[PDB]
Amino acid sequence: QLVQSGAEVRKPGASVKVSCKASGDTFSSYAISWVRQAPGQGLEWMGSIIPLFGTAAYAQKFQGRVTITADESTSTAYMELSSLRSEDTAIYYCARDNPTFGAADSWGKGTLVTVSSASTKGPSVFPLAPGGTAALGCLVKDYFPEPVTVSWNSGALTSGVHTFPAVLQSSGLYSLSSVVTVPSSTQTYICNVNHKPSNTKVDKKVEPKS
Amino acid sequence: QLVQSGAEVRKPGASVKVSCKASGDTFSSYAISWVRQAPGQGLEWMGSIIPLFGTAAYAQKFQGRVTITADESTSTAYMELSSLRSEDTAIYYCARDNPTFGAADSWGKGTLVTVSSASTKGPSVFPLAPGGTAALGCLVKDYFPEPVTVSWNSGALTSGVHTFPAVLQSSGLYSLSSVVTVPSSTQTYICNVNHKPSNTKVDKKVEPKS
Amino acid sequence: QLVQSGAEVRKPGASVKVSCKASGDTFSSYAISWVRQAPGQGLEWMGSIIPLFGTAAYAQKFQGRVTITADESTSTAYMELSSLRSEDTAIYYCARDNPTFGAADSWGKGTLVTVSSASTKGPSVFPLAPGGTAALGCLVKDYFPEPVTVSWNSGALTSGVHTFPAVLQSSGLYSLSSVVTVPSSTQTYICNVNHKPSNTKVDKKVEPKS
Amino acid sequence: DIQMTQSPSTLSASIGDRVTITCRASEGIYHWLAWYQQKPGKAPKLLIYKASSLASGAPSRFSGSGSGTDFTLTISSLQPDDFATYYCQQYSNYPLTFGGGTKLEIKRTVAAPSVFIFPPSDEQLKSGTASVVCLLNNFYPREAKVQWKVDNALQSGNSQESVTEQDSKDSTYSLSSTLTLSKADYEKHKVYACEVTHQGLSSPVTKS
Amino acid sequence: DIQMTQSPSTLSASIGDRVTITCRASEGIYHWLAWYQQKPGKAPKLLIYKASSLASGAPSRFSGSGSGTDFTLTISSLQPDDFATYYCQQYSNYPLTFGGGTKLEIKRTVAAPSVFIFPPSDEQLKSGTASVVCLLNNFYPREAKVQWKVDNALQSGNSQESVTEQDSKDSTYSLSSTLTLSKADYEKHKVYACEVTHQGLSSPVTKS
Amino acid sequence: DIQMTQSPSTLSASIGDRVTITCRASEGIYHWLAWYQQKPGKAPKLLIYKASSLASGAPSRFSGSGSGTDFTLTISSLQPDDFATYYCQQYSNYPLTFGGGTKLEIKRTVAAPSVFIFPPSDEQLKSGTASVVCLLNNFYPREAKVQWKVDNALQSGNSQESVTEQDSKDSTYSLSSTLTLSKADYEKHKVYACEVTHQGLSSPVTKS
Amino acid sequence: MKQIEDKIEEIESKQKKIENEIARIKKLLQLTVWGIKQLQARIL
Amino acid sequence: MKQIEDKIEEIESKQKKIENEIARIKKLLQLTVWGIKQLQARIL
Amino acid sequence: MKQIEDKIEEIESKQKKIENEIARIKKLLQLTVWGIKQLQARIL
Repeated sequence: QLVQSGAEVRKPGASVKVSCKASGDTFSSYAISWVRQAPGQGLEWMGSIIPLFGTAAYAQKFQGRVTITADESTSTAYMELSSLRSEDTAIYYCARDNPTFGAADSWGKGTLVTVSSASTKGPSVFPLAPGGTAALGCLVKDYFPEPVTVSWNSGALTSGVHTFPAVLQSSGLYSLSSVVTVPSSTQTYICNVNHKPSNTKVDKKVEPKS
Repeated sequence: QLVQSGAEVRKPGASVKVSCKASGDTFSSYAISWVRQAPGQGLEWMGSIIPLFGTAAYAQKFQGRVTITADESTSTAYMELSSLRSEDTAIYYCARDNPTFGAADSWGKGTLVTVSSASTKGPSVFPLAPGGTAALGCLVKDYFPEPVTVSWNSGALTSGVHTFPAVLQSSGLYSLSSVVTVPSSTQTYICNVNHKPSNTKVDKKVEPKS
Repeated sequence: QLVQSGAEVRKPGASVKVSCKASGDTFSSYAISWVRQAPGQGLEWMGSIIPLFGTAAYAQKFQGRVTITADESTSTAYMELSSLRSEDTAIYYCARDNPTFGAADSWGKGTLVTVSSASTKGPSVFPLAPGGTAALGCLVKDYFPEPVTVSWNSGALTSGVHTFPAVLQSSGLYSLSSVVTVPSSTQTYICNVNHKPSNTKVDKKVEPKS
Repeated sequence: DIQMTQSPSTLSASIGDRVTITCRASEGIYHWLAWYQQKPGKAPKLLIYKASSLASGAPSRFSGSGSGTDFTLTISSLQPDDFATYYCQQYSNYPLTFGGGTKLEIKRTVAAPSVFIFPPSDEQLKSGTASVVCLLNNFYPREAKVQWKVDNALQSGNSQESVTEQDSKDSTYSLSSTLTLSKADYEKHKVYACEVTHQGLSSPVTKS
Repeated sequence: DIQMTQSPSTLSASIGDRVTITCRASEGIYHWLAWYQQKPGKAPKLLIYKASSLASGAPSRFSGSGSGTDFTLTISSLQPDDFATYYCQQYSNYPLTFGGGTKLEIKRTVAAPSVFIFPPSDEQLKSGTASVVCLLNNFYPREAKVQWKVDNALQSGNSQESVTEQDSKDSTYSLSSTLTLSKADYEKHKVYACEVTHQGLSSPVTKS
Repeated sequence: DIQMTQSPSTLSASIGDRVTITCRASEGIYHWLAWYQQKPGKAPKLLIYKASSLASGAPSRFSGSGSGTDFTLTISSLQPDDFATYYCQQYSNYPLTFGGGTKLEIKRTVAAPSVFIFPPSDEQLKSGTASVVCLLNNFYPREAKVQWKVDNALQSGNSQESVTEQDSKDSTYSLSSTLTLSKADYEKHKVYACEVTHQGLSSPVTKS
Repeated sequence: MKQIEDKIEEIESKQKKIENEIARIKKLLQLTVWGIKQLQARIL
Repeated sequence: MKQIEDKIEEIESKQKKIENEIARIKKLLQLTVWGIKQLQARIL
Repeated sequence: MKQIEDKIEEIESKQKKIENEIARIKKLLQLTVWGIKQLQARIL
């Protein structure tokens, strides 16, 4: 119902423009709102257009650097945010404010927008070396930008797997970790990863012998 | 239909906030206007809210010091007037502007608002000493604020009674008078008064013998 | 359906006010727009009122010196243009913007407005002196303001007649020409003209003998 | 904004007559006009909306007309209930503005007032001030001038007058004027009178 | 605001052909566009609203399309009534803006003008000025250059031209150029000619 | 603007219980309030509009109430699907503002984590840096403090922690702390441990 | 037929409710006129 | 029954008037779009 | 009569379409409330 544009990466001080296409019935007697959510933070409203009127209302903290447009001929809603800063990195959604309810019923998938001065680079994988079950895993470090999909044995192992959220190091890159808990007693384990922005996919084994 | 708040008394330079509650059907597809009337003067419009929109339009002479609010959850309309002056002493009404008619159909009872630096004090009654009918009465002087209810013989005498409007003396207090015209020839007459703001009720007789 | 006011003539720096009366059904749920067209130039929008709301929207190049009003009691729309200049001389129309269509359906006859410092004066006619057909005509020069109606033999001759548009001389007056192509071989020809602003009508013959 | 001018401000008429009042706007307001009627000590009551359409409970004798700038309220046959003050109000554009107001008076015969005078009571003279009151009772018309005279020529002019509404029974007025003065000023003089001039009086009367 | 660009500004076509014109907006205007047709000495007439819906009395041969930014007016078979000027107008947001304009010309064969010259009348020479007029009659196409030459090389260039609309009968034009000069300047010279260059002329003709 | 305050920010409850959360507005917003539910890695889902009217697909166990300033979301019987984060949003006037947020946690028994430690791999030590990781697995509650100690007392505090969501199966958490340091700093010291303090531990455990 | 009479009675009730909502919309649409006049007056 | 036919004829007339007022409201509601566009254009 | 039943079926369809447009107008009229709130918020 609500299709948005792909993920984007910008540098601070620069701008971005995110699209969101809706149906023709939406651009007639409905409204579209743009809400963002920083990783771990709460929902934060930004602005909304009433497309049949052309009116718009923005937030106070964003007043002056946010611009939302919408063309009814293509039934697409655009959101432009200027003067980007590091804290602007968040997942931006577009929802359809339904006036009869006084709420937003349909939502979009969300867009990954990162405001950083780093360049797109591939990660670096290193093995984490292990009547009690042992612990084994891998380390996903030094990649930009999010995200990284982690799978074990090409997705054949799922019990006891814990893929942790990625932290933002002081260097500006992301570091992620994933582990598994298997018994002591033979079979090999290969952690599989794929970084879509860098278009890189690597598979690393773990064979620590004590 | 339209219930307002009680009477108020303020000092100059200070503010006031008067409420007016309406029905739920009024807060949906109707408007409320605030009109005041100084004693003896004409009707003067101040402002109005269109509650379903939140919009408001005020008067030019009141622009900057008047504020009208309304909460639909309680269906109550509030009127706040700042920078009070002595001429602001008036009876403030709330009327329901009916859009189909283009007029105000229902009205409120009105609120006594006095802008003066005086304190609430009890009055002081003194007898007015009288084939022609004589004239007898009493004097209600030195009370603040309005009003005073005057009754003769606990309300038993009404023919020939004339309770005059109260004047505003230079000292800031109100002075009121009431008289009666009875024949020459025996029965006693006691003027009864009650000042609601000071919560004082006094009864004074008249026995002038010539 | 749409009746406008008569032609007007003003001096630069001065103003004008043109009326346009519509029906009562037009002043209810319709809008009126004012569009001008300079001689030879294209259509240029100026402003419009939505009479049931009192709102108005003007053009950028006219912002500050144009004023459009409308009174529903007479169902008349007025257009006032201030700070007149020579380029403001144009034919001003009033059209009824029909909201269901999103267009203007009915139009007015147009008003001749001239912004010049000249005075209303009568023209001066002079004869244009002529197996091949000859050419004969007259010259309409030194009149102000537009227009001039040209007829031959009180309107009895129309074949081969060419009445050219009037040019604006550097002196500020208008000059117009009209000719005819008749065979060589007798009948007389009298060019008839009438200037409505000056209320002057003259008829001139042509008898050039070679 | 828009200015509403009510002419006349006051009117004197008898029961049964027909009366016509106007309310001119500063600019075109279409049919947007609302007429009201207010009684002393009461909130206004809606009578005519859209300049013509009579409201609920309004008797048929009332009448509205006019559109744009000039408007008119008229009554076919006056009745005691009809005598009150009327205010017009426009609803064409904000801010809404009322008219000046037209008070309707009950016309009656000329009456002469029964003038009285009351000296200050003793109990008041013990508090430091004194107040002399002059009564004017059951007269017509309303215009009158009461003159205070301490001793004889003081012609003080330091009083406050108060007039009731037109009586519902006999259509007469009554005035109350209070002569406030100090105790020493009261004890300094001996003669106190009240000079009243009225149309019903061939000569001004005096009560001393 | 929004800018409406009509391409082309002029068009030459014959009766019966099909013609396609465009009107591009500076930004998205949805279906809000209105096409008009204006005749010389007439008010515009509404033809197409909402970019597609034909209006009342509009014949079926007209055609509208386009949405957002690019739009198109087209005619299936041209007729003499169809030849006029057309202006598009947007209604998406205020201020409303028209297009440049597209004048439709009747295409015909090449014609050579019958050039004439008229000396100033005597009655005009008594008032202090003189005006020489050169006539160009029944030619095609419209582009032409008339050259005034006082005595022989003066090549003055101090005249004013005027061209009628395309004739309804033969689809030909006519030009009127007036050579205004002073009486002394007219009395100072003797030869006066009118040099005209046209496509239908193998060589420029001269009438002196 | 209008401020929406959600109390509490977090809540711990078991399956089958009833839970009550509030969302107070800074000023009167009538029934304009919308409750939502968001899962990790998902867009919010509408549950209650107009503060009372349940939305499509929303089970009947949910509950909305409140008007003006104080509002309340409540569940009759908790279920594993109900455990998520909830945000209120007002629609009385612009700009629209959300609430703080209320995360719902699955209450369970106290569990002690299985702590591990992994030295930096050789391949990383060839690039100029080293990263030591400490694992905390399958514990409850979430509050815990991991202390890094290079050699013995370095007590560095130059690491980054990361905790997963509450497990869908056993309702337990897991922590990942990475001790990033330079190669020379790693080669300078010999002992590396991970001190963890937990409620389920009678004494803090150490893995060196 | 009683089935036809009952259907007519049901249509008459629906038209009565429809007529009431139109008159309400006409009044509520008059508010939108006042609301825009209030915005234009307070701002301009 | 003539009473049923007369009632149907009365309902048909009411629906015709109802249909005309809806189309008018749709046009009048389009004004409110223009009126807000005019306020936003003249102010902003 | 089949002519009466067919006329009733035609009236029922017209009322169903009329009822749908009223509910749409009610929703579309709620936009005009939001649109004026957006103008008042962005300007004031």
